[PDB]
Amino acid sequence: XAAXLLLPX
Repeated sequence: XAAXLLLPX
């Protein structure tokens, strides 16, 4: 999602 390139995404 809007968490850089780290889960959850």
